[PDB]
Amino acid sequence: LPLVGRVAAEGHYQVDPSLFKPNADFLLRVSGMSMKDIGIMDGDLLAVHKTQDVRNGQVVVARIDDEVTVARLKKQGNKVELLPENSEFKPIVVDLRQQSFTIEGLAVGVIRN
Amino acid sequence: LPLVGRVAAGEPLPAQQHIEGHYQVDPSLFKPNADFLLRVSGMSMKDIGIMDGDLLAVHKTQDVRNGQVVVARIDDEVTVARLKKQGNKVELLPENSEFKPIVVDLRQQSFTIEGLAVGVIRN
Amino acid sequence: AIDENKQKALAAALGQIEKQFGKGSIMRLGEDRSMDVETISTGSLSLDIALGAGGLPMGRIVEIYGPESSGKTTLTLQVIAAAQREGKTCAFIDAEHALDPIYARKLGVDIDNLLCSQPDTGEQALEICDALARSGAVDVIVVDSVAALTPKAEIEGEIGDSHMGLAARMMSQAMRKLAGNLKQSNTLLIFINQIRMKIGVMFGNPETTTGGNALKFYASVRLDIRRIGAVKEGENVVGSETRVKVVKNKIAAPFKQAEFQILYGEGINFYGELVDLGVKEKLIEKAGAWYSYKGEKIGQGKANATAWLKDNPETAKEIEKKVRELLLSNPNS
Amino acid sequence: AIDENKQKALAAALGQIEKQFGKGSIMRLGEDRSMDVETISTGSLSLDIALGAGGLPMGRIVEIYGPESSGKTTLTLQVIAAAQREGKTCAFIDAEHALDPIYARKLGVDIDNLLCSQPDTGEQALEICDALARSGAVDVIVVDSVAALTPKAEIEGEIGDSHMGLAARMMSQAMRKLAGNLKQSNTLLIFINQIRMKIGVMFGNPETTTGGNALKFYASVRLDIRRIGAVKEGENVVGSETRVKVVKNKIAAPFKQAEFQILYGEGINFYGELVDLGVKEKLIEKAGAWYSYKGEKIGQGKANATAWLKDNPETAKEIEKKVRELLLSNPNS
DNA sequence: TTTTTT
Ligand SMILES: Nc1ncnc2c1ncn2[C@@H]1O[C@H](COP(=O)(O)OP(=O)(O)OP(O)(O)=S)[C@@H](O)[C@H]1O
Ligand SMILES: Nc1ncnc2c1ncn2[C@@H]1O[C@H](COP(=O)(O)OP(=O)(O)OP(O)(O)=S)[C@@H](O)[C@H]1O
Ligand SMILES: [Mg+2]
Ligand SMILES: [Mg+2]
Repeated sequence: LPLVGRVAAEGHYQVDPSLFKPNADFLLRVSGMSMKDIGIMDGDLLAVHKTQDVRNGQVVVARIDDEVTVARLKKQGNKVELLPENSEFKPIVVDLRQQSFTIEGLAVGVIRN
Repeated sequence: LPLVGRVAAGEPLPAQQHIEGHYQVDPSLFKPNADFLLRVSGMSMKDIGIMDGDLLAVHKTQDVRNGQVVVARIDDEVTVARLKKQGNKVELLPENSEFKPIVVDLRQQSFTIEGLAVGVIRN
Repeated sequence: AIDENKQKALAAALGQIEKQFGKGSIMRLGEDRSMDVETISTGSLSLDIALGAGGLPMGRIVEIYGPESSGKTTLTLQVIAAAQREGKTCAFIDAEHALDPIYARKLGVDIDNLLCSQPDTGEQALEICDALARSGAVDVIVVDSVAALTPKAEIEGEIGDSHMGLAARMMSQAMRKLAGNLKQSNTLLIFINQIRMKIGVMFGNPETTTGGNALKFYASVRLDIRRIGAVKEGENVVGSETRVKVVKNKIAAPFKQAEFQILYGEGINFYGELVDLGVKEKLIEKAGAWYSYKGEKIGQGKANATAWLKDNPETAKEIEKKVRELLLSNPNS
Repeated sequence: AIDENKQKALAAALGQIEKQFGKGSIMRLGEDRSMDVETISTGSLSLDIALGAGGLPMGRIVEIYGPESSGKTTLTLQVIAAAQREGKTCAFIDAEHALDPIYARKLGVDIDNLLCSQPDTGEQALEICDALARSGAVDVIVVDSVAALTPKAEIEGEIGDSHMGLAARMMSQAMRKLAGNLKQSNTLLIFINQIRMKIGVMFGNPETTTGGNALKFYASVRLDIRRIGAVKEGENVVGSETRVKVVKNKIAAPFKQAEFQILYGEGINFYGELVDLGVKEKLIEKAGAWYSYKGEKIGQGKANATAWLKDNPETAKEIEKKVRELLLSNPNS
């Protein structure tokens, strides 16, 4: 499973893709401390399944204006909330009329070294 | 890396070496190399990211120091917590405000360290 | 219409089975008096309370195991003595060749009426137990240290020869041949087990027991007896503080544990357990170390209370009756 | 009525077992003279008193262990010499390859009548022990340093290879095969053991004996022998003060301890035991540093009093007869 | 099934 950079929250790791549902496609290092309430910590690898269509409630890996992030998706018309899991942080409101918002895949597992 | 039972993240529970399955994870990814996996059951260790239901990778050792996160067994009941040894008393501190440290009277109770926590894998 | 035909067919099948296999072959469970559980004393009131039913069941298989000098043989000889005090016949298959008749006599065992056998092989031991069970004239048989039940091939073999699971296979065959015989004869078989360490266990307790897995499945009650302290008379260790944990129970709730004292040359301290349980049931007032019964200060400390109780048998009998009435989960008839 | 039927069935069962397995296969414990415990001197009067029965039980298993240079080999050689003084035959399975015939002869052992063997593997040592036991001509066997009882696979293998508890399996199989032979043959087997550290123990005394848990369960008597100080003739260290704690006893009360002096070139200082045990029983008056006997001031200082005891055999005979009468709790004759 | 090792 390939590692292709970090996440605003290098090597091939011998991890079975089938362990995740849906199957993980690639792993991302985590840089940040905002995903802590649901167990995603700084430095871990989060698993992503390459897809384009998701619904509300899932924790998703989004790309907002070429910047990568992970948060819980809440879609309401042309307004998206990438809710974080932390008291010290504030949610990132994507006004879906001026910013390009691309779903990259689903967070399906975490791995700590 | 085999899964060989559950470990209590809270009040210790009796656990047995039942090999539920073998997971395709490179043991070398953890330092030191993980020896087995345990299904976490509880939320006393969630502050560091060890949540209920995830697999704590454990490296089988018998010697650990203070401040490490270890998998201990008191009177045939296993638990995971941060160790603090002072003579004939032991403290398995959790990582949670809602939980209290578990004192082991090391004069009446059998206490055996069963490894060291070296990482977490969640499905 | 249909239910009448079903009842007729069921009655015909029942009569056919009784004709083929005997009168007691098949019958309704609620009218089968042979399946009732009859319990026998363990020589320890706390252990009787822990077992739930009031002692070890009759006609079953019971395992007792623990580390070295934990009190397995002494507890067993107390059971045998309690059995003989009611007129029952008991047998001891000493496979360790480590039975002391004088010490057995000191515990209350009538040596002149105890059948003792020192078998050469495990097959001979298990066959002796089988014959004693089939006789129906022996109520309790104990087998010392099923870790000493060495197969005939292993005895005839050489040291370092590999007999992979031969003892386990022999133990399984013996349990298969003995369960029904013991049930039929209403005979209690107590297997004493030794503790070994299992290698390669990565998690949990490495302590296993000898004899394979068949004894685990076929034993109705399994006891883990351990030495948890020393009863010292200042500088002389005069007894052992022993804890027995009921790891398996088929006749009551499991995992209850008991604590008592084994005094060398006297056996289980019945009066100490009695005083402790009377205190537990608010029948003996314990102000610090002061024990009193109905206001009358019986003494100070466990030893003094035990001595006073021994000097006053009537209060001992009264407190024992009360404790048996209250704390027993499954009071025997 | 039913009692007579029970007695008849019991008699039939005893007849069946007796015909099947042998004359002495099963019989009541009271009339089994083969189960009587008969003991031999250990070379130390204090140790005989501490053991309770007056010595080490024949036909049983004894494990003696302690730290380095604590006197285990010297103690077992003294036992061998005491046995040989009674016409018995003894064997020394020297597994450590560290036996000195000159020192053994110095301690009183008749070297010409000691069957000394130096096994190449642990299996060879245990097969020799089994052959000696089955022969019936050897009354004492001493297996030196069961830590040196290395399995054959460990010998053929290379250093650094892991043999996960192979010697434990070998020792368990040996004890299984050997307990019955030793009991039938009336042979005392003394296993000398070493002491190793327990890695990562939490509570207390991380001491462990080599060879596994089988010897703990099977040894009738277990001794912890330690050196506690030196005995000096001025500034020359001429002996060692040794304390033996009976950690496990199956023939008498355990946990009693004894203290003696091992003099280099003489072994156990018997007369020092005699003096101390006479003082303990008021047979010898002790006024400060002066010892007197029946008014006669016999000396000052322990060494000079024991030298007196050397000088006159008569009073030594008197006092040893008396102390053996008053302190030996289980006299045979 | 069988057994600890420092
Ligand atoms: N003849 C005896 N006189 C007095 N105390 C004894 C005697 N024999 C054993 N004991 C002690 O009584 C207690 C009960 O132990 P036992 O039941 O005899 O041994 P065990 O529990 O069967 O374990 P094993 O099989 O000997 S390793 C122990 O503390 C023994 O040391
Ligand atoms: N040939 C000898 N002459 C005199 N003293 C000796 C001799 N060999 C050993 N000793 C000492 O006598 C005491 C008894 O020790 P040993 O007889 O060697 O038995 P041990 O205590 O088991 O020592 P081991 O077997 O070598 S670990 C010790 O203090 C030895 O140093
Ligand atoms: Mg026993
Ligand atoms: Mg030696």
